[PDB]
Amino acid sequence: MLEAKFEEASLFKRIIDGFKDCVQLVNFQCKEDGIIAQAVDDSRVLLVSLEIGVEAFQEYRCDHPVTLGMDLTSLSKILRCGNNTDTLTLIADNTPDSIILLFEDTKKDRIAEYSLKLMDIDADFLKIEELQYDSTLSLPSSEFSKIVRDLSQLSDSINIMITKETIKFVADGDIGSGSVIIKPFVDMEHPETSIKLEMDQPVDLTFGAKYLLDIIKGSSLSDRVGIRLSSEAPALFQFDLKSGFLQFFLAPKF
Amino acid sequence: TLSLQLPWVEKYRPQVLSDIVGNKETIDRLQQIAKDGNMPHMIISGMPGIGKTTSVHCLAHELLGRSYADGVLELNASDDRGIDVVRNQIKHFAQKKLHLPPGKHKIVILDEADSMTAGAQQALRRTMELYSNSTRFAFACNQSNKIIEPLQSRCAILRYSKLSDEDVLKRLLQIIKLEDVKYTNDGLEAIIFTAEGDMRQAINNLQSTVAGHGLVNADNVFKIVDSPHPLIVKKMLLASNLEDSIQILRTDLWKKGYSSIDIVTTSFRVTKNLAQVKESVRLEMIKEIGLTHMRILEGVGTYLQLASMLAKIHKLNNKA
Amino acid sequence: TAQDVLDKIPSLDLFPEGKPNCLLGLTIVFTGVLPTLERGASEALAKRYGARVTKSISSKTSVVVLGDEAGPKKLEKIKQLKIKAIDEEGFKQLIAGMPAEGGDGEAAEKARRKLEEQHNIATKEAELLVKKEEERSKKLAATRVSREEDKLWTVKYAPTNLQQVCGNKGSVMKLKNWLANWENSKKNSFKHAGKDGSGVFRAAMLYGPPGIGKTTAAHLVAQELGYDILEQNASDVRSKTLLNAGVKNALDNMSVVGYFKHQNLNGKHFVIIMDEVDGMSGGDRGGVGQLAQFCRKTSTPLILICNERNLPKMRPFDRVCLDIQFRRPDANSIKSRLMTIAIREKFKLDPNVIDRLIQTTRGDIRQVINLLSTISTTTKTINHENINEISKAWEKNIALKPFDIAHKMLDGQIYSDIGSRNFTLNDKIALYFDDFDFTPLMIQENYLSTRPSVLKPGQSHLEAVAEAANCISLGDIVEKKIRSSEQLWSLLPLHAVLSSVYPASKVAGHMAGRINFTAWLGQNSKSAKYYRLLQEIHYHTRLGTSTDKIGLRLDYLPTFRKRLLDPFLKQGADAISSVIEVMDDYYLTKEDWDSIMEFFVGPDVTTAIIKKIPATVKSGFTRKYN
DNA sequence: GCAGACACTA
DNA sequence: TAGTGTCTGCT
DNA sequence: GCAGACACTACGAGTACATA
DNA sequence: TTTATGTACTCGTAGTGTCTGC
Ligand SMILES: Nc1ncnc2c1ncn2[C@@H]1O[C@H](COP(=O)(O)OP(=O)(O)OP(O)(O)=S)[C@@H](O)[C@H]1O
Ligand SMILES: Nc1ncnc2c1ncn2[C@@H]1O[C@H](COP(=O)(O)OP(=O)(O)OP(O)(O)=S)[C@@H](O)[C@H]1O
Ligand SMILES: [Mg+2]
Ligand SMILES: [Mg+2]
Repeated sequence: MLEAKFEEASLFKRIIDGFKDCVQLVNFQCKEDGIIAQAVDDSRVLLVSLEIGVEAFQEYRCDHPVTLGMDLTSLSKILRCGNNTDTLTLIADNTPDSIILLFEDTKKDRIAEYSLKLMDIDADFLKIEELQYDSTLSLPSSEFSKIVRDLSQLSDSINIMITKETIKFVADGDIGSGSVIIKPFVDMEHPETSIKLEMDQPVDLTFGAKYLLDIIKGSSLSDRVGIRLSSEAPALFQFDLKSGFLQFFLAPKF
Repeated sequence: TLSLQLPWVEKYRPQVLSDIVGNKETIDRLQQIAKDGNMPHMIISGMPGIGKTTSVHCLAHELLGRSYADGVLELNASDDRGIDVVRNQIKHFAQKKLHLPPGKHKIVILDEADSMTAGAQQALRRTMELYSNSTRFAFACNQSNKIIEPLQSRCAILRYSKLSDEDVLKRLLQIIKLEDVKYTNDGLEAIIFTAEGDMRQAINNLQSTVAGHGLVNADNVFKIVDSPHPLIVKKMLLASNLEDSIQILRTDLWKKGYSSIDIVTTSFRVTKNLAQVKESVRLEMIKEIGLTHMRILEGVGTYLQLASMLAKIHKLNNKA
Repeated sequence: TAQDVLDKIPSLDLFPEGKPNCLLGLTIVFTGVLPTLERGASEALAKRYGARVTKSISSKTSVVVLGDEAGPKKLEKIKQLKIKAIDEEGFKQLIAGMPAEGGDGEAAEKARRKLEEQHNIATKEAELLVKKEEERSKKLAATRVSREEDKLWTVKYAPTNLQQVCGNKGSVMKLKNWLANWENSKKNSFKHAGKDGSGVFRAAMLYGPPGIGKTTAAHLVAQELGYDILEQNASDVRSKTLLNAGVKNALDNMSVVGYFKHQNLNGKHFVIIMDEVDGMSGGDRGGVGQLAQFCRKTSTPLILICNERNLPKMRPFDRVCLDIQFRRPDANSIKSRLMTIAIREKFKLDPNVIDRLIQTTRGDIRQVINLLSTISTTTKTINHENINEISKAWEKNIALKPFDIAHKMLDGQIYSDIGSRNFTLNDKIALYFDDFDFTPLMIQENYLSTRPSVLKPGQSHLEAVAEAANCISLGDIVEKKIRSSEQLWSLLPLHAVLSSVYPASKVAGHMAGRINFTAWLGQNSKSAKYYRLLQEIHYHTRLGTSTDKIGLRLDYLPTFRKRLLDPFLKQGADAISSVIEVMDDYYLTKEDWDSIMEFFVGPDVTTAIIKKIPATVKSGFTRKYN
């Protein structure tokens, strides 16, 4: 059935190492479009969305849509056994109890064929829905990650204010402050180091420390991330994938 | 070095639920569960050697022989059981997706579960509550009082009783025809008397008789293994004359190489389990026997202490 | 007419078969012992014909079966109310003489229609799930075109809604009223509660015996109101660190699935459901104090489910939450539910058997369903013949509490000739070993507060008390030997006998007062504290005093009272300097002054003397020292 | 054992 | 709103 | 090459049990 | 709760080593 030949293993390893920290049991859905995975953590506060297109696979082949719900601890343990130049290849049989993933080396001697048992995760339908967001600001993912880490040096107090049409991060905490004012991220020299805000009357929002701390751990996939804010809708931090997309839904604390 | 033949205990272990003898009602219930397949969580308890874990293994084998290797997790006291090494493994096994026949479920056999930590049982409570649709549990312990109350609530209690002489005799004759060994009825009754309901003890004693003498008679059986010391202690405590008890003690325990502490503990157990005499007499005997036990434990272990204990037993029995 | 037949029976003023369900609508109370059937066996035959067997004698009681000897309260109650009395000889002819259905008596007719109503409601709900089963099967067939009957009975027959629960209706409604009015208390800043008083309590608590439905009730109340259930348990760690890193951020955050599940007004909130609070087996590394901090500060409804509340481990939960107590439900609701289950499962059990099944299992409904599922595999007829074997095979050996252990141990029946055969010595040893850490203390506390019934001929009560005290002292010696450097823990059964079984077997009978908790723990703590203070003041006055701590209390301390309190009494504040001069001489502080006064007993108690001293006189003494 | 509260019935 | 039947904590 | 970044073993503190 | 060793368990922390990266 499923024969999803990746070109190599680094991107998949980065994806798993990114979203493995928050959720513990993801449910992959196999479709001709690609790989769809929606995961909710144990606190029911953060949601993880995976969309990987058929372009991101070398030779992808799916006959029937099969549900492959696997653990992330065991998947990480298996994927720590893989090199970088090897070609990861996900294989699933008919009505698969276990998913077979194998690495092919360019040395042409080494075939490491690990079979991973599949868990029985409850069948949850696609709860995703198109929503309009009040604030939509984007910056390079490394810059956002380091700024969020500086904000999270303090306990839980994060504040974003858009007064005077300029973005300031005046954060507080239990002892000390994290009021790191960021300059307007505009640079014609580097197109990736750019900023873009959709105003729609923004005021402020406060998140949790571990929430964005786990959001920023997936920074390896995309150069820049579009941070989205909505008043009555779950938040969105969508990373850009060459063949799909990766967004982390979140509910802002009240 | 020469290899060893398989012991008769494990060579003739039953593989189906029809070969196991003893509690007919419990085995019939197990066979009806076998036919239906919807096996509930069960706790199996009894004194050692009456067919507890072999019945669980036979039930699992007949339920899913093709998947015994895949969907049966046999954790036990030899394996490391704790809070995390149990919760992680059992949760992974219970959430594991394995395709059974419609009436079959994965079986988690917790053999020797009376030694488990209470927090492990607390986690097991929610494990069984959540994943009862896919996996089923099967405890097997000697003492069922160690298992916490909620687990016994969320389980089907199956109590095993010690086998009567008829069932042990039937199994002994079956194994004798299978092994083709000569025997005498007196030797077989001696083996049954020595076993005291334990089938494994009966098999061990029969094999020892066969391999040491060849003919299963009373003389050979009593040569290899002695009469149980609880019985000799019971008849020592119940004797009429003090001289009779003194000589029984000396000859049958002191000259047979029995430790004084063992004799005192056996006397305590017999007097606790003794029935013909009055309750207050047993309480007084236990009090003075415990005084003697304290004397033995402090270091004074001699024949004189046991003789004095017997003298006090008789001074209590003759009513001053 | 049952009443007409009962009048024809010759009463007393000091066994054959019968028609099925012939004692219907008849109340039976058993007192004394019967020559043919013992109390348990006669009660089985009393319930064999649908007769309610109450445990207490009443004015509305119809007939009482009289034996030989029982509690004096029953003997005085029967005589004054002139209740009908029939001996065991009349019981045998009662079975044959009474026709089926209990006749047309007023009590019998009322019992039958209630029993028919119980069967009627059983049949009404029997096809409710059957119609539902046909509904889901048709829906499942359509989905397949465009697993059941292999499930645990405790799961498929789970309460669909709050109306399907059995018992604890008041507790369930209390929880529902607390949950539905949590937002109202949130608006009022948890200051003033309502008539029930649940408004001030931010979080509710559920505690009760296993199998009665705490988890199901909490989940159903959460689901009905539309809340999102956030549940934790013992399967995952709940120590301080991951509690701070887990649900701590969920106190004021909503469901990400809550937005995507939507009219619902409570669909985007959390109801924290911590089942098995007893699994936090940690005094410091455990999360019990952390959960207390959540009870202090939480912006969302929170619910706890445990089994026993009174453990010292769970002490910080004393006055924290709306304590909702569940209990063993009465046999009628379980009777109706089991009738529904039996109708739906095509196996039949007699309706009177359900009472014995509940009595055997001690009000554990889930274990009752497990018993039914296990028995129904091969034994399809649960009736009068199999009930005894089923009960003695599935009896639940629940460990007893210390008070129940003391009450059971000081009974004169179990040390009688007939009583001890049923309750052997090993049973008493196990009864001790249930709570061996507390049992000797509970025996010693109230072994002389009971009226003995096992007195030997010519032996007074005081002699039995003396023998019991001697054996308690011997058991104390054995206990000291056990808990010492040698650690002779193989000697435990001897201590069991000497400290609980022998002392009780001499003074057993009926308690004159009530089962009292041991006073040795509190007095021991007080003595340890007083020893600590004695050491502190002794080493404060160590210089210049050639006397140890024992001689300080016996000799020195009575003299200090008449140098440090009598000037306050005979001349008041005029001797403020002299008292301070003596107090400063022995390096005594102000704290030591109050400590010395509490060491006195009898006629030298200074608590009243200091109280009578005017506050103006005492105020100056403190200020001058400072 | 001594209350003490929760029900069913009156 | 008031009699029983029965489960439950007393430290 | 050097400084983190990680997962790993090891040590220490605390709780609980000790006859069927 | 006291109880006085020894065992077993659980957790938390501190070092200890190795792998990524620049
Ligand atoms: N009822 C029985 N029928 C046949 N063989 C039996 C029976 N009971 C015990 N045996 C034999 O006893 C041996 C081992 O018995 P087990 O069932 O392993 O003992 P057990 O019941 O597990 O007791 P413990 O508590 O585990 S020591 C095997 O050789 C079995 O064949
Ligand atoms: N009041 C009740 N009425 C009907 N069925 C019940 C009732 N209480 C329990 N049950 C049955 O028992 C099953 C499990 O009950 P639970 O609510 O899990 O017991 P519990 O109160 O949680 O006790 P624990 O948590 O095991 S100590 C349910 O699915 C029902 O089948
Ligand atoms: Mg075994
Ligand atoms: Mg529960």
